[PDB]
Amino acid sequence: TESDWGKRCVDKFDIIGIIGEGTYGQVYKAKDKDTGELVALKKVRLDNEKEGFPITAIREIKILRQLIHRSVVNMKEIVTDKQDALDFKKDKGAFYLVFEYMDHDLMGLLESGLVHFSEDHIKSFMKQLMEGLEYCHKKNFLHRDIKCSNILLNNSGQIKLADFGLARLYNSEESRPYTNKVITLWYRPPELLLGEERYTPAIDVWSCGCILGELFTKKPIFQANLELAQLELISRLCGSPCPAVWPDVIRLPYFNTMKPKKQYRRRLREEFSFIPSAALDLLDHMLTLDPSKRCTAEQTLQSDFLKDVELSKMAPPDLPHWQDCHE
Amino acid sequence: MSYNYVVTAQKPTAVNGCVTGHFTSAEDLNLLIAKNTRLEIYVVTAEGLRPVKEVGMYGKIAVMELFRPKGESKDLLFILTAKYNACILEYKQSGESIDIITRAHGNVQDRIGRPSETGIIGIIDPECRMIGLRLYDGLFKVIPLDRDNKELKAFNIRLEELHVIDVKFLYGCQAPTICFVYQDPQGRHVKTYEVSLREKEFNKGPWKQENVEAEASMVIAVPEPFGGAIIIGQESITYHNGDKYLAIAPPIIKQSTIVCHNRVDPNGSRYLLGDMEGRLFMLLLEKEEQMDGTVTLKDLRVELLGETSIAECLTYLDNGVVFVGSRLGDSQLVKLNVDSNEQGSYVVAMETFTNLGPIVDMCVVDLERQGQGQLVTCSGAFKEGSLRIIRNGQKLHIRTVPLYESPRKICYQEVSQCFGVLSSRIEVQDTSGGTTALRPSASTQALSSSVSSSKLFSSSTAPHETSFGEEVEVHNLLIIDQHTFEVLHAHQFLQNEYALSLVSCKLGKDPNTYFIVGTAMVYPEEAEPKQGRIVVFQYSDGKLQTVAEKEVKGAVYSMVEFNGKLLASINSTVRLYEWTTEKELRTECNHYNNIMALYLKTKGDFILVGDLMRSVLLLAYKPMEGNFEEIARDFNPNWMSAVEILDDDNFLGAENAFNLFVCQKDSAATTDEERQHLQEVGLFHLGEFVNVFCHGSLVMQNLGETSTPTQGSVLFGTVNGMIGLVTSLSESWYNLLLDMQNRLNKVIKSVGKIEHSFWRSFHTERKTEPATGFIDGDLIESFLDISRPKMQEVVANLQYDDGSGMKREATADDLIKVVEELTRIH
Amino acid sequence: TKPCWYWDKKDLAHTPSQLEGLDPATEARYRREGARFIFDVGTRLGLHYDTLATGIIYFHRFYMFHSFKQFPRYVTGACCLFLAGKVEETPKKCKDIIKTARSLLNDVQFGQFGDDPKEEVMVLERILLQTIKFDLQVEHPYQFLLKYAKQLKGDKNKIQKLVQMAWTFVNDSLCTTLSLQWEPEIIAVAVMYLAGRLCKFEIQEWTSKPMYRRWWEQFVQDVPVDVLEDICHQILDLYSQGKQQMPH
Ligand SMILES: Cc1cccc(Nc2nc(CC(=O)Nc3ncc(C)s3)cs2)n1
Repeated sequence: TESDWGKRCVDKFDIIGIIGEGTYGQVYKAKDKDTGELVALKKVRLDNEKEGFPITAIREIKILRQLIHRSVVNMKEIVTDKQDALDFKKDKGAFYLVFEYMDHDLMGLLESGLVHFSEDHIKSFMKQLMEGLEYCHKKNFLHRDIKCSNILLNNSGQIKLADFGLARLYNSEESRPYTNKVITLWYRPPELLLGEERYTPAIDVWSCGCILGELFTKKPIFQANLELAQLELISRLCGSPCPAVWPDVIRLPYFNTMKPKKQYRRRLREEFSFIPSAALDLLDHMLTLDPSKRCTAEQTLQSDFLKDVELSKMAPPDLPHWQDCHE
Repeated sequence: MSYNYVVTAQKPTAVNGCVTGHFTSAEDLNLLIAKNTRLEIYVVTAEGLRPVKEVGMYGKIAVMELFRPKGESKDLLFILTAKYNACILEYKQSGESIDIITRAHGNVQDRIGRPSETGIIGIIDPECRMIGLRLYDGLFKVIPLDRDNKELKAFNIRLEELHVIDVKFLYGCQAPTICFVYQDPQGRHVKTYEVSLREKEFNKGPWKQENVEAEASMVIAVPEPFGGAIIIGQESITYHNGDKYLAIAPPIIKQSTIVCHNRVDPNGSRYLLGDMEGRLFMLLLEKEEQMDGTVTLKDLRVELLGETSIAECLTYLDNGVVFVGSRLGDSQLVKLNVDSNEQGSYVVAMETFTNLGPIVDMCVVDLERQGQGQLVTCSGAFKEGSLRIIRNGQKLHIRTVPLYESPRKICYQEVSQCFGVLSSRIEVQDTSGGTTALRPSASTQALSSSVSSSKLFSSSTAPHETSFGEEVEVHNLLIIDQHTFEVLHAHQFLQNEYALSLVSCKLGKDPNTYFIVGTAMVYPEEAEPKQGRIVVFQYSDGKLQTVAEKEVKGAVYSMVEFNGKLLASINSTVRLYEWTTEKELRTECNHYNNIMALYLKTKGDFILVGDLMRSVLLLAYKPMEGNFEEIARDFNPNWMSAVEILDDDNFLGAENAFNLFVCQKDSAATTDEERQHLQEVGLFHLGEFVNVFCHGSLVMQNLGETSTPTQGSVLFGTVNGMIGLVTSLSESWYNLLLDMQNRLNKVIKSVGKIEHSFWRSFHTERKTEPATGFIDGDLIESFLDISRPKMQEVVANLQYDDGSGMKREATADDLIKVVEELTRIH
Repeated sequence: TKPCWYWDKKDLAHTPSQLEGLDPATEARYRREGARFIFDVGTRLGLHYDTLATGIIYFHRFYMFHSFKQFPRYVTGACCLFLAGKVEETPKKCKDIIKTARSLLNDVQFGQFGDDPKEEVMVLERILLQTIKFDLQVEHPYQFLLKYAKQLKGDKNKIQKLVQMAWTFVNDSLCTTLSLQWEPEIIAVAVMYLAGRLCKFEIQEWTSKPMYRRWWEQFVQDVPVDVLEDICHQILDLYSQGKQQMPH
């Protein structure tokens, strides 16, 4: 049946090429020989035999078979290399996680600088991301690695979330130490910089707010190589962490240790004056220092900017054409 | 890691901007000409221009304006680079010693902002109170010109109008006032604000908003006698000033878009206008004086003067002389006469300044069998299109072959003692239902001619409507003699067929040498072409014969011969064709993991593929299997404008951000993944847009030439006419020259006090990285031009490695010899 | 889409183990020993109750597709616990599971791990994942025991006694094939039903529908008493067979 994963062989796919270097293996583009559908194959190698099957992959297999959403990527099946015959101990063959092939990833479009986002295109983009995040957050799952690379999109304009390798369940009732600094520095929330270890789903929101600004500026908002440097840049725009804006900031391990040069005032509305008013308010709420005062995904979807966006009109972005390739 | 060396063989020739004023002395009339990274200073004479000084800047010159604040004897120069390095410059001369003073400097880049569509705009107040900058959408940046602002500190004023087309400071206002055209969903509008340095915000402007032409492009600021502003569009020219409104819409300007303007009479009576077809107009302001004693603008008139080169900048100098700054063609001095000549023109050319123009493609060919090699470049666009034959002999000798149409590609066919050149010309939908060319050109003046009669796409049934006056491109293959450079034959391709690639080669067991062209059927409706051809021609006995045609489902962007087979890139697909004994192309194998295979290069059974954005790919042809294998790919996403193979392991690429990078096989076989990963080991911001990489050298080889430290030779052509050269180094030689650069940068004084390390830093709107793996040979070659005290200061405590003495101290005379050898590679 | 992980009692007469000549009693004992081995090893390591249950569920499902004569149970058990830890985000190093398995097993029993215990366990991970069809998410009676108990209102002490007794019955049911017969929601109800009978409590009074004598129907739809009695019979059989008695 369709549900008996792990048995079908990778022979059933014609491998097209190398599209990414992942975390637990390389990722290849491929075509299904029977249906012709294009799929992306993530390789999982247990040959290292250090800790067996990577937990990063286990998380993706566990979570993505639970999550069903238009804006969250679909694991179609899991297939294997031709296994040795009646000798599992000798068998070191790898396993593949089959995914729907999504045409592009955000960064490649932004890095090339070929993509131009109208207000309406951004509205559709953010709404799909927020709706996918809300689904995941409602199911009490935290992405913990929101990045432009992880946001896949098709030329049709459909956006899907992708890298769930670092994702973990969150329980409000039971707070336990979690992997620190999960999100990449450029999109990392201030709480992780201060080392909460008991972080809220609001961590993903902060990253998505960073993406919102980057879509308008076409340049990432907070680019730094050091954790303290990131805090300074965030502090300049969003304001310096202070007890008045973040009553519980004093409880964070590094509050006293990590300090911005000055107690900067908030300047977000001034520096993003070019952003439409409806979107600027969303950014102010998404980029709020205190996780308890930071907006939720549902609240972003019930915002003037996104509430009246209609998903029927996907409005595809302005993607490069041959004339745009020509100079 | 990899070690490479980059030098300029020909400096940028295209004119990016030009201004006049009193910069070198309050008495002389100056002409400052800005080429990319180069500033040229001239003094105006009665015969022409006297050059006085040229400086290079570590940055692309984006803004260039002369101004004279109260208290100065002479004009000061403001320059802003494309990386947002601002400076104020002063000319100072002590007898025979000429130097440029940096009076103020700083970087005005904002942390958060959206770069504007119409690019950086810089303007200066008529009272020289402030510098206005339009860098980002929704923001207006003000640098106040007070005596104390030596760091050029500035503030931003929120600007409600997000999409600004053009802005100028107005003349005749009680306060500093800006007039600008902006676009919102309701069309384009003209609007004014007053700028308050005290309040640091805009105040209500002197006159109300007026709706203007949908394609209103430029704002002309009228001087005090009239005041107000003029707005130039596609169809109309309008004057605005409070309650006064004028509009002239002469049919002559509708034909071609006007791109440049300048003021002939300081009082504003006469302005000059130029258009994309090279025509030069005079815009006349017809005064009417009232008994009140006030002077008002009665009417506007436009008069056609003649034809100039397609000009990026015009500047009227004195008497009848105008300097025409051309980016797409050769620049000029022309004289405007009061009496027309017998053809009806008032414009007569005086001098012509060589502009290599946009170098779309180029090849190196030893025409005279000299072992040297000469560079034939596809240069210019439209009427300025040309083939330029360049040889070394101390200056470069350049020959110009006028084509009067755009040359797309070039390839040399020795067997036929001729070149094949792809070209396109502009025709316009005429009343016959066909099209008419605006002027005769190479494809129409061929000795013999032919037109494709291919029936491949003839089934059509796809409607493409034509409106009178619309432009079309007509593509041709030109056969051009290598000695006379006379057009022997022109072959015209199908209607709406664009020629994208050209090779000359033998295939298979066929002894004939063919011209092969890859095309794309381009229809405005299609974002990406879905039809195309590969056409095999034979040039024999003065005629071009169609030998075979292969239909493809896309655009043949690039082709390259591969060991008797034809390697062609059709959209995403990279395909290898065999040439059968029946003289038809037969597909052998395909590769498909490419967004769009814009560029192709081959070495052995290896192929370098350049995606538009997933960077470079190292393919290999596996003959035992009859198919391709992916060897390794550059996973950092970068746009590609041109690629080249340096050696079996190193690969060179150019980004559209004016950045050069080198990728290498990771050469670690522990894991398959490492080998499949291509590591960018070289990063270098060039400052030019590279279109063509080409193996070869222009230096004369008598076989007596001392073996230079540099190994290899790649020439590249750029949009601004700059020709450069990339070559490799050993680790020892790199370290020596790199350590020397760091020493030279501390010694050499930069114009605008721009850090050299910053200038070469790989920079994209998103990223900035320090340069690596590249030696700025233009910096190294400047060691020979610095004074003796500076030379000895540079060589202090400098040690070599692996020489006769493992640690060998350097002297100023030793390094002079080393650099002098390095100057001999071009 | 998703696999079926529930069998009928009658189907357990045809497991690979049964068909290789193993009798029903031996496979039953072999399952208890493996489950309890998983339970004891993980308890020593400090593992959450869900992690223990997940490993046990993997274990039970595994031997629906394989025979006990060809796959040593204690190796399989250790492998299931090793994978369960990663699935439930309570990871342990395989060497530590072996260390604890050695502490608890005698020499004859640890002989299954062969000459290289870690290798035998790590190698098996491949078969385990394929066998459980990469369906890693598992629900357990515990969450439903608490979800349903939270909707009971009345004497704090009588309901807490009900929960703990039912909780113990859940732990004891992990040694049986009930995991392979009934969804966890039903198991949670059956243990509430069993404890109520034993403590002589009438649970309907604690519900929002105190005159609805079939109190469980509001928690789990379409469950006959036939099922809850079959489950109760199977749980109490363990106590009767063993020296141990109902907790009460
Ligand atoms: C260097 C190079 C060349 C070609 C492609 C690439 N990477 C690229 N991937 C995409 C699309 C993508 O990630 N689709 C996915 N669908 C399912 C997944 C789990 S991921 C576009 S460009 N890199």
